[PDB]
Amino acid sequence: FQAPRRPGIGTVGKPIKLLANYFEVDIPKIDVYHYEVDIKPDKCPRRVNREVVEYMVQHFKPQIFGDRKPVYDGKKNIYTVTALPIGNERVDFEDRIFKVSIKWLAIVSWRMLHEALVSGQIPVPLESVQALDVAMRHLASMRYTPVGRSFSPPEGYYHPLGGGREVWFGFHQSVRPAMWKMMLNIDVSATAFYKAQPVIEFMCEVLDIRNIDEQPKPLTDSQRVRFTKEIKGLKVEVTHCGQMKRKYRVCNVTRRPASHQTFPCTVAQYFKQKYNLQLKYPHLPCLQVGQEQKHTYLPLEVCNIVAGQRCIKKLTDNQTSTMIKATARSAPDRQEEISRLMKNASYNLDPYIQEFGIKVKDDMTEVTGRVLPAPILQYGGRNRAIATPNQGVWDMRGKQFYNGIEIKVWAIACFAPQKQCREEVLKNFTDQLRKISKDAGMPIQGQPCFCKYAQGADSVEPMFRHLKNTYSGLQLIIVILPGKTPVYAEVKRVGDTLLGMATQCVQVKNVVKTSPQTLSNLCLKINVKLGGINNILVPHQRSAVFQQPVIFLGADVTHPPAGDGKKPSITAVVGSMDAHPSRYCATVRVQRPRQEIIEDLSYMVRELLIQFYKSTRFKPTRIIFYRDGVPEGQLPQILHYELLAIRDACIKLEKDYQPGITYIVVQKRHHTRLFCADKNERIGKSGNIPAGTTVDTNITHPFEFDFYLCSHAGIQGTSRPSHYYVLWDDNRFTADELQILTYQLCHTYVRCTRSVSIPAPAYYARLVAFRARYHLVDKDPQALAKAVQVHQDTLRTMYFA
RNA sequence: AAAAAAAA
Repeated sequence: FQAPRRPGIGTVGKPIKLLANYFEVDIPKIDVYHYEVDIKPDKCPRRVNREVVEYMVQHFKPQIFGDRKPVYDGKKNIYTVTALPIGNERVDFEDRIFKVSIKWLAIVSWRMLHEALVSGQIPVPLESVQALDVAMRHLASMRYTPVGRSFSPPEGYYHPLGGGREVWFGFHQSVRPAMWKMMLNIDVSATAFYKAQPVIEFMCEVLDIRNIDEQPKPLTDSQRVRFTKEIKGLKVEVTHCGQMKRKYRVCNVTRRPASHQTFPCTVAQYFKQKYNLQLKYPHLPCLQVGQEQKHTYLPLEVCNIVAGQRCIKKLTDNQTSTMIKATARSAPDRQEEISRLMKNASYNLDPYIQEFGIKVKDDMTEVTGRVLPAPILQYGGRNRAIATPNQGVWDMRGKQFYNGIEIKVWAIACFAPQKQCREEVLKNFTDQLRKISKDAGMPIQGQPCFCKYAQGADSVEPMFRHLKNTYSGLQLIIVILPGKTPVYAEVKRVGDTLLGMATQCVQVKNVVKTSPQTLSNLCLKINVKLGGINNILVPHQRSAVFQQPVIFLGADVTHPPAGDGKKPSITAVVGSMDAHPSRYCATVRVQRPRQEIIEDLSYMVRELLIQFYKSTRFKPTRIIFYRDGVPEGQLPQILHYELLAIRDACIKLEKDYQPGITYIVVQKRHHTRLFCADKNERIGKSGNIPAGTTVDTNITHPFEFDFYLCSHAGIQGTSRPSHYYVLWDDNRFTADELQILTYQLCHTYVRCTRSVSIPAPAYYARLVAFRARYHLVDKDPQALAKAVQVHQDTLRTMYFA
């Protein structure tokens, strides 16, 4: 129903000196008057609203405004430093004619805000916070071009991104609060837009078919679907009508040529009879806009693209790679650019801020974090062979697994053409796999019992059925995939839903180019696919909460992309099954699209508790939850619903059963970066902060429990720390204890020998959600649950890893 | 789809 308060400040670690991109802001403790402005029609854009409001202010001055400069957010609200003498009642004033109206609702004040920030007891007034945020943005909004919360200047785009896409630089601004002061958040950001060239070469570029004169066919008849799905949803800028601005979204496009295009006389004939103009390319198709009764047509040769449109659809791998390469940069360059932008902004010579009386600083804020110690890991075999991570990475050479799994029966399915793998590469592959496995842990034995070529994506089920029927005690199958065929999806579906056998996939390139690191990683995957154990945390160095049985949970919600068909959203929950947290299970299921609530939480938690009891013979006393992917400003309703669902699930299983519950939400999509103050303590070529640095003061909320943590070693660009925010606490933990527990849980990932960003439950929930998304891809609410349900023989293993 | 990080 509420949130806890901070039980002190942690005092374990080694001090560090950092810098954060927060600039202080001062307030004058006055009273500001709140007004409401509404203009019809309601479909007018924000730029036009601002223009008409400014015109009314400037040229209807003596009637209303006397020597006063208001601030307008953009949609409905305006503010003024002094009371407007128009009156307290709803007084309305007055294409080329617009109508406005005035109100007086909710006069706000700032002394209460200052008192709340100086003494952490009462919550911060969102009305005052929004007033300051609106007053701190007016000149930038008026001058620059606003794209969401970005302020990209109109000078300099460059960096073509491939097919009809570009990258625009800018910055992002916010007035997030802090302790004793308000602070301004500045950060460099980049986005993607559409280049504004004529549509003929736009299509030529997107199809890479510039040499089309050699093949003047009316249509390709193979990529027309993708061309239509690309062009659809964009606004045109035809200028043949005299800057008429036919801003009609192109819903439908025909494919017949202008020669065969008939409507009550073709486009060429109508254009001739109207303007006496000849069309150079008649064999091209035509664009259709408006209603069918209107039948307004547009030939492709006299059309353009409007500048200033965002992209929502998916991208391509090479486009993503080149975007990352273009916008990578590094920490010193980022710091220099941030400082240059802040010094160039010159917020102290602005008429509006001068009128209100706000003052802003010039230098970055100083913070003092600390570095937590790293744990140690226990291996098995002939000798213990403990491992000590160094700079977030350790190695496995010379050590054996904790619990090996001998392999006796296995098969191999080839696929791919015989040219790239015929007889020689496979022998070396098998021999090196056997040697590496014998060196490390599981001793693969014998010769493969099956090795055949099965080209064709429709010949998977009969082959797997024959293998299962013929070879008793099958234990593993190896698959080789040529490219990006749907064979991967078909194999996953067949081996998880229908039959229930373990499978492993690998590329041809890594088979014709062997490598010890690749082979070791593949063995790491295979060992836990079969049901073994890789390593466990050393029991001596561990938290004090493990003295009694506990269970760790996690959750995630995945939403459909763009605005395509109403495919269902997917939610998932995972939980541990061992005293040392090394094994997990998943209970994915679907729900109504576009909703940020898990509805079946009670059933999921009841099932997980039943499985935990069946596997451990005990009953959990504490529960730890790690929710991921919560939009800001929608937390209290989510907390209420889930906290009630968890308690109901606990109640229904057994009467008078009530364990403790801890609720934690993680956030990785924000705009806070921490840089290193000294030049003698930069780790790596990119000069990032070391791994395991936490900050808890001077940039965090006054009377709530939260912190920052960076638990991975950056390798490219600049790092991005994660923000944790507890909501409900019932086990009365402590700050250092909880931070150490999270840091230790970051080390349990099983697919690599490196520490990672967010905990293993969060990764596992995301992975099972993505696997379910692959499961749903086939080529009806009743059949969706059956499609997502996985086989009983594989419900118990870690098939997602 | 050997694996982590970096941009939306």
